[PDB]
Amino acid sequence: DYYHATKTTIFNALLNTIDLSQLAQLDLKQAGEEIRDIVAELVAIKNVSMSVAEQEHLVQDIINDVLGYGPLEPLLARDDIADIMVNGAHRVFIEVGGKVQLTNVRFRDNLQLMNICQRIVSQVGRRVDESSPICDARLPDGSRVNVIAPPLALDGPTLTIRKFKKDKLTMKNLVEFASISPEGARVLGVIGACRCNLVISGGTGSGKTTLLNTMTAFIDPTERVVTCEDAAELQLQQPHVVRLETRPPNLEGSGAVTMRDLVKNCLRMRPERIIVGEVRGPEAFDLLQAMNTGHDGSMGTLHANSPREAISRIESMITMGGYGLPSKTIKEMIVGSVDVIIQAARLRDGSRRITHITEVVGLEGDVIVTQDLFVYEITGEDEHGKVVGKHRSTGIARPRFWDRARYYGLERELAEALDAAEA
Amino acid sequence: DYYHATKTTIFNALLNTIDLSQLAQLDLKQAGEEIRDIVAELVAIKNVSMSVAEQEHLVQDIINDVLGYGPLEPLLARDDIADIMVNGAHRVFIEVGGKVQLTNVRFRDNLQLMNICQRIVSQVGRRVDESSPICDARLPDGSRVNVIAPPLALDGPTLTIRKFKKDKLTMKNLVEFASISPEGARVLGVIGACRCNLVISGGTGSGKTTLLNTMTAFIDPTERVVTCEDAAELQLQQPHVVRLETRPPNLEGSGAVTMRDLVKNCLRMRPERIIVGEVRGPEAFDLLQAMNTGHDGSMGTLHANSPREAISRIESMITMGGYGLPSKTIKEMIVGSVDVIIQAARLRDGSRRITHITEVVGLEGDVIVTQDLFVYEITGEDEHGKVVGKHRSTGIARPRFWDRARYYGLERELAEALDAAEA
Amino acid sequence: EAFDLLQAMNTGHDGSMGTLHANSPREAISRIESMITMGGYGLPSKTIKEMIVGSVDVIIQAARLRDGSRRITHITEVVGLEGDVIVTQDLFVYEITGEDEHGKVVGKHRSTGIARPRFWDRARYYGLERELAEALDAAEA
Repeated sequence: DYYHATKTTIFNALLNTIDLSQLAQLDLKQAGEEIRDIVAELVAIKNVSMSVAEQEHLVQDIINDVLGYGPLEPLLARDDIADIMVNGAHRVFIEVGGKVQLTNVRFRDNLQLMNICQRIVSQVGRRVDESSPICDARLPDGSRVNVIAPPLALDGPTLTIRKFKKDKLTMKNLVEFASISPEGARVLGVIGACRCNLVISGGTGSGKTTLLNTMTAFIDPTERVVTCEDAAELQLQQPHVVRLETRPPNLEGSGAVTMRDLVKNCLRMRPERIIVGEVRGPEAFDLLQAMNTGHDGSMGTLHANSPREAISRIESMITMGGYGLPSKTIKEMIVGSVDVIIQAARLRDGSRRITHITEVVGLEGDVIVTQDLFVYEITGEDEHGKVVGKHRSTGIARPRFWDRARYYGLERELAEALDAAEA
Repeated sequence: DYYHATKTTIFNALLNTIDLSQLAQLDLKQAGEEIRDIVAELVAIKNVSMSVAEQEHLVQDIINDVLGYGPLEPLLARDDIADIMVNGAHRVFIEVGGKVQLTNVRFRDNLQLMNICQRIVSQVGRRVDESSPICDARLPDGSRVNVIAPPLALDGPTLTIRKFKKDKLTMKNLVEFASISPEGARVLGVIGACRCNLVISGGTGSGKTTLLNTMTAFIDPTERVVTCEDAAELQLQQPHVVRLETRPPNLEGSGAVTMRDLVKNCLRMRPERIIVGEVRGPEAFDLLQAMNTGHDGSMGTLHANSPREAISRIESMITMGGYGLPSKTIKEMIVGSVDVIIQAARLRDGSRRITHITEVVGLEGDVIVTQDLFVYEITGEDEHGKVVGKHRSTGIARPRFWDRARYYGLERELAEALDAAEA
Repeated sequence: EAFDLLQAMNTGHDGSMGTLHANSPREAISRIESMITMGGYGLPSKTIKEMIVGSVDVIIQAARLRDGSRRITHITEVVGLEGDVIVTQDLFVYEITGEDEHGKVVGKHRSTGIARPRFWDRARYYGLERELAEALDAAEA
């Protein structure tokens, strides 16, 4: 009841005594203590229906106005809310238990919201205003903030926040959700630990990224990484990561940095796992060379259905590269670099499965000989509209990289998994 | 633990006495005197546990605050620090002889790191900002620096400085290091002493310049040599040498001396060999003229992965020159000029080898013909983790440049080396 | 922007929409391919068709009659990619019978009589399947 008018009076009185114009003076603690005392004194000096509880509340609200986020502080705190969505200064929604709901926490007006947004984003050296009404940011708490201003958004400043995620889609989620076998899971774990290159290919909707992220989660932390993504989608877990991104054409048809330049520049910064987001232009070439010159453990993605189609696509990309190499040298390079070409595909039942786990055995004539470590053999389709199969093995005694797995000190696990898969 | 707090206090005292807002006053020497004087006065009046050495360190820290590099200096001053990696404002890693770790040295604000990067690239007339967000450079002291800007790097600026090191390899030592087999060593000695227009290609981190120095160590003394470099790296061991270097554009971007102009002028100094430090632009054109109009022995290095890409890149550069030459003319010119291409590269396991020793044979329509004498054919990898190969020989009975070998009477030794290698 | 929109049709935002300028659903799909190629991402010409076959699930065509009136004409779907061409299974259509004594065009809204449309499986989730079956049956009668 008496919160609004009393808070307005406190704001006016404190501004008269010690306003924000004293910035750089009455440091955060100093201003907090002084404002608390001034509000306590004004509650009696001026008629204030705010009792002791309302007195502490007014002190807290003054702290918020001068310093804090105000109405978002509660929701930003609560642990049952993962995502917060503010549509104009009036309506705020929250994702509780995997579903959106409305809770009335209004802002004083649009100016307040458009100031809170800047105070939020600038915490990591950004700023959003009427000369750049878009903003996105990532924070130390694993969160991600996205802000749009009133020049575009009609309703009013629109904010979206996704707070900490901790249970990233680790392998066990893939396993138990009927998309990969256990022994295959251990084989993948070893393929990732042994810094053996890999390339991921999946039909439309196969979800290349999710898989690539699950794989990156394997790298040993001591290995410096450089992820040259197209849009900031990968969410790595290591301490040593280094992000990047491209830039599209400007209004004058210039000022663009295509991913080729980024992949070229990543060579300098002494990396040890040049991860990529997607391979469409000639960048393939550069990436492959990076795989060969002593960066054992890179990754990547591309669009193709069956692994052999993936190899053909890579060769087509390089040919589009405009370098004119013979059709044999390119194949030799691919056979020398790539070590596993995982697969991912979406089946008619709407699920998502890892159909193949293919290697690159070698070069023979004009055919790059490959062998498979696992495959997805369907058995039938159920009444509920599903497609069900099984992950079949091939009892292979030794892959091409067995020596490497012997080196990095995880030799047994590979054979244990491959042999026990027959169980 | 008094270092940080005392330093903050002394910085505040200096700012109150002489603040950075007084720019254009208290200049280089005036500052070097007044800052030290105020520091001594504060240390005398203001009890600081810092000693005379610590007092000098604090004085230098304030000097850095004024016009310095930021906290990089205490790192750079060391010798065990072989690499400095920034990755944003909040982290600085280092490698110390085989191991790598994090350090408890940090920056204050992305403004500090960004300004330090802009300054250190202004040392060699380079500027990195929101218009050209990428900058690679080599500082005069010898070490290499790379920097990426906020628009791409999502974590603010990212900067890497690689410690300088010296190789000075020799052809008699390369054989022990297993780079080139002794038969190859004799063949290359003949190829270098016989004034053969060659081009030493190389891939990322391959280490061309060492090879180029090792090769030029074969030149006969009296020959008047002329280089054209950008960093003053080489170390020629001949009495009659003339050295050179380009002068990048001034702060206003005017009066620049591009390697092209250096070459076009070296054409008039009566040189016998025009060595070049590297090939980046249309200067190749001029160099090719030097390769053709009676300056036999000109060398040079360009960044290419395999010879049949190096040729295409040379053609692309010449076309980019904007001369309007039809492509076929460019191919004719290259076929006429170049004589040998030595493609060196770094294999996966980190070693350095010489993979190709090729000779341009001629032109047949729209395809250039090459007759690789050697190829470092990969055989396998040992159990200890290092690859294994062998320098196979195609064993051409008489290479193209045989005539030259005759004119200098060295042909017999080349024939012996071929016979040994042919088997 | 069509490409980006297709991403939304793909990465679990099922329910996107859009509007574009065309006359014949095949012409509409050709226009979409042209738009995606405009971006210059370098995609081949078959992957674009794969993307458009895996993304879209209805292509409604509405038109203006020659006479000066508007009618809804096609409720075509997308069935798949057979080789290098896209296929359709137009559910409903509107056929121009002729003219009246005044001159206005006349016609009938007809259902080709397909039994289980492609999106039927999806409609199974939301318990609409019975309603769709009933409507198609009444049309077929």
